[PDB]
Amino acid sequence: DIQMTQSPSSLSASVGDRVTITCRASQGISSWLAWYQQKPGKAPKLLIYDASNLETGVPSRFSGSGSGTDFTFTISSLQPEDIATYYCQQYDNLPLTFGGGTKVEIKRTVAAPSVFIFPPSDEQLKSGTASVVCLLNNFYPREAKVQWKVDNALQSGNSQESVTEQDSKDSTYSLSSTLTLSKADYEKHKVYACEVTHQGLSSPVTKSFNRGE
Amino acid sequence: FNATRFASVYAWNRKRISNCVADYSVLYNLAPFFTFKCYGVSPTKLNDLCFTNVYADSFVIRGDEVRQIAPGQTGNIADYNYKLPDDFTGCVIAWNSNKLDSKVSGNYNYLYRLFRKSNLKPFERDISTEIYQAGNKPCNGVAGFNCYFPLRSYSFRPTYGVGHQPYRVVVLSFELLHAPATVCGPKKSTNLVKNKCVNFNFNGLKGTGVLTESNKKFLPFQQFGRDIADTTDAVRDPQTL
Amino acid sequence: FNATRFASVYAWNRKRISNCVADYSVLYNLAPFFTFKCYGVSPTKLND
Amino acid sequence: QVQLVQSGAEVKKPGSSVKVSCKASGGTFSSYAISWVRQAPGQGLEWMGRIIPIFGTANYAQKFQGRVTITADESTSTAYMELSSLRSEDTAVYYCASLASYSSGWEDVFDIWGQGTMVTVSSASTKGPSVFPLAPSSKSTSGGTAALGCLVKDYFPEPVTVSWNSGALTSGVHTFPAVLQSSGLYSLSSVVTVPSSSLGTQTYICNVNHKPSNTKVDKKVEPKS
Amino acid sequence: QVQLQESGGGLVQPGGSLRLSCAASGRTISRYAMSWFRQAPGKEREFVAVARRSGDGAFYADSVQGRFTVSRDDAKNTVYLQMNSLKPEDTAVYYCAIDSDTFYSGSYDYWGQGTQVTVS
Ligand SMILES: *[C@@H]1O[C@H](CO)[C@@H](O)[C@H](O)[C@H]1NC(C)=O
Repeated sequence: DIQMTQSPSSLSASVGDRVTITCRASQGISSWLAWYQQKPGKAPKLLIYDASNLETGVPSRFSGSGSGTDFTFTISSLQPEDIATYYCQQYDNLPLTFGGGTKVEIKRTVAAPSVFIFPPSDEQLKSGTASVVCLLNNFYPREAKVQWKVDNALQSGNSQESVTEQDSKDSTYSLSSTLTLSKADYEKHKVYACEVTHQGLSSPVTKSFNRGE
Repeated sequence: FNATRFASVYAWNRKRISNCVADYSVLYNLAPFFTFKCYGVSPTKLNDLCFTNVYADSFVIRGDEVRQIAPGQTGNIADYNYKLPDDFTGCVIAWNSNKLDSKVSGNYNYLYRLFRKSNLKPFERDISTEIYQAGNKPCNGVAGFNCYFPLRSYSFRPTYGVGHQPYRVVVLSFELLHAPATVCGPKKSTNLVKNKCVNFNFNGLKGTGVLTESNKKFLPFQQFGRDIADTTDAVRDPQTL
Repeated sequence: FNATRFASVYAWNRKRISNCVADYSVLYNLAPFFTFKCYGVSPTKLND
Repeated sequence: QVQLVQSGAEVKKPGSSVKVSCKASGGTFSSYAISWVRQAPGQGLEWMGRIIPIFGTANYAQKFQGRVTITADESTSTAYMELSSLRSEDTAVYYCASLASYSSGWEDVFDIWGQGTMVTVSSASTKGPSVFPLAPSSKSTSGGTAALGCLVKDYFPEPVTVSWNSGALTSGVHTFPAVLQSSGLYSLSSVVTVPSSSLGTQTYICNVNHKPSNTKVDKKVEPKS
Repeated sequence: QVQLQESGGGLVQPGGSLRLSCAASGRTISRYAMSWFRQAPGKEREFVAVARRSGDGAFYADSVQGRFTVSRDDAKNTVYLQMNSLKPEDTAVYYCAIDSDTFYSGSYDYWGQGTQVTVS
C-alpha cells in the first residue's frame, strides 16, 4: 500500500503564531488528499475533503496547498484548541492509508518541577511487598530524569514510570516513578533515595529516607 | 471544467454561468479534450456569438457510453440517468479520466442507473434511489424479480479498456436567442456610426443597414423590436442603452 | 431447470433453444427460484 | 439528519473473535452504508473495511481480508462487524462511520462518526483493582503545599474512574494514564496538591470505581514525618 | 557540579545592539554543547539559542530567531551571543547553560550563573 510520512513530527509554538505542517508520499497522488485534526485518543474532526477545500463549518483559520507527491497544511494562527495531532489522509486508491501525525504543543517556557518523595505505607507492607515512588510535577520541557539509588547504588529494572501530556493550564508536564521490591529486599537494604535532574534544576536534587524515617 | 469534483450521471451537477466574458479557446485547446461535439453551434464560432443564458452540466461515465449523450438518444444513460431534449443546442465535452477516476476494483463513488420506473424527462434530476416494485409479489422489503436496487458500479479497474474506462463529461446547454445576454466571448466593441450605411453586430445580431435614433417608446424591460416576419426593426445598444 | 440431471458440475449439461416464446416474467422468476440475475441488461428490457 | 450509536465495550480472551455493531438512524437502512476503522493506543487511525448493505458489496483493507467480515440488516437497521483470531495487539477502539461513496457522486471521506467501542484482549478476567493510599514525607513540602495520592493496580478490563473526595475536590487534582502489566492487568495513579495547613485539618480521600464490576473503593491520605 | 558564568550585557539604550559572552575553565569544553536561556520578571525560564560542534549555523527558539546570533570558540572555552535592535521586552534576566551530557545528541542543560539586560 502507498505510504506517507509527516515531517516534522513535533512542533512547539505560542498561541497566535503561524504554523505549518507537511507530509511526504512515495508516489504521486492526483490531489486525492484530506486533512484531520484529532485530540489524542478522541474522535477525529474532519477538516479538508479536497486538498484545498474546507469542510462544512470549518473555520477559515485552516488552509493548505500543494500538488503531486507532496502537500502542505498551515494555520494562520495557533489558537487555544490547537494541541492536537494533524493527519493527512490519502484516498487516491482503494486501500486507505493514514499519516503518522504531526503533534503541536503550546510553546511555554522552562519551569522547574516540584520534587517529592514517597516511603511506603504499612498496609502495603502487610502484603509482603514494598515500594517507593518519586514524583515530579508541573515541569517543562516534555521530559525529566528520575533514578533510584537504594543504598546510594543506582538500580535498574525494578521500577515503572508514567508521564502525563502537556498541561494546558500552564503548558507544563509531570512525571513519577514507582519502585517495587519484596519484603525480604525491603529489610535487607538500609537507605532509599531518589535523585532528579531536569531542565530547570541548578543541580541534581536528592530525596531519601532511612529505616527509622 | 477544472474542478476536481464531478458528480454522478444521476443527481448530475449543474452550474449556472452569468455575467461574465467567456473564452472557449481555453477548453478545446486542452489536450485531454479529445471529444468536442456540438449541436446547433460549431466549435470555431463559439467565441464570436453571445448567449442569453448559459448552463453547464457535468458527470462521469464510461468511454463508449458517451455515445448516449446526444439529442433524443435511447439507452441506460439517455433514459434513466440523463436525457437531452430533442432540440438541445450546445456542446458535449468529454475526456479520459483514468488517472483520476480509475481504481483497482474501486471508484464506486461514480454511479448510474440501469433501469427506472419511467423514462426520465429532459434535464430531469432524481436524487432518490428507491427500489422498483415487483408488482406480482408484495415488496416493501427486498425481494426477487424487480426489487433489485437500481444503482450499480463499473468498479473502474485499470485493466478496463476505453469501453469501460472512466470518461469525465461536461455538457454546455445554451439558449441562443438574442439579448438580454450576459455571457460571451472577448470580441471587442467599436464606436456607433449613425445615418450611414454600416455593417452592424449588436450583441451577436449581424446585419447591414442604416442606424437611426429611434422614436418609438421602448418600455424599460424590452430589448428588441421586430417588424412583420421576424425582421429586427430596432435594437438597443448594450452599452449606452 | 427441473430436470436436475446435472448433479455434478463436472460433465455439465447443455441445451439449445429456438423457435418459441421466451417469457422471462415467468421463467427464472417463480417462487422455486431462489436467485436470478442478468448481466449487461435488465430483465425488464429482456422481457420484450 | 443521520446519527450513529455504537455498542458497548466487548472483551474476551486472545485467539477468539470479537463482535461489534452500531445502529443506523436517520433516513432508512436502504439509503445507508457503513465502514469501520481502528484507533489503537499510541498511534493513528486505520481502515478495516466497508459495506453497502443493499448492494451486497463489501471491501476490506489488505491487512484485514479473511480475518474480517461485515453484515447488516434492515429489520434492526444496524451494521454487524466481526473480527477473528485477535492478538493482544488488537486492543483498540473501533469506529463505524457513515459511508458517502454509496450514491449521487460525492466522495469517500467520513463525515458522521460513532462514539467508539473499546476492545481489550488479555488472558485475565473481570476483577477489581487493588488500591493502597500513599504517605508522603514532611520534607515533601514545597511552597506551603504537599502532594498526596493513591494508586490503582491489578484491574481488568477498562475503564476505571479515580476521583478525590468522591469528586467533591477538583483543585489541583491530577491523574495519570494507565499502564498494562505483563500479567494482563491494568494500573492507574492520581495525586492532588493541597496547602500544608489544610491537610490534616480537612479530610482528603481518594476514590476508585470499576464500572465493569460495579465496585467502589476509597481511603484516606496522610503524609508522615 | 561545574562552574559557568557570563560577561557583558547590562544597561543599554533602546534600538541598539548588545553583546554577551560566557566561558568556563579547567575542564573539557567540546564534550558539551553550550546553550543560553532567559527569564522574564516573575516568569519562568526560556530557551533562546545554542551552538554545536558541527558549526551548522545558529539555532533559535521561536521568538529569538530573527534577532539573535550565537557562536563559540573551543580554543578559548568561551561562547558568544549577539543581539540586535533591543526592545522594551529586553528587560529580563538571562542564563548561560551547557548541554551537560557527553557528546549527546539531545540535551540536559546546566547553567552556573545569569545576568540582566535592561533597555533604558
Ligand atoms: C459602459 O461603459 C461606458 C464607458 O465607461 C459607459 O459610458 C456606459 O455607461 C457603461 N454602460 C453600462 C450599462 O455599464
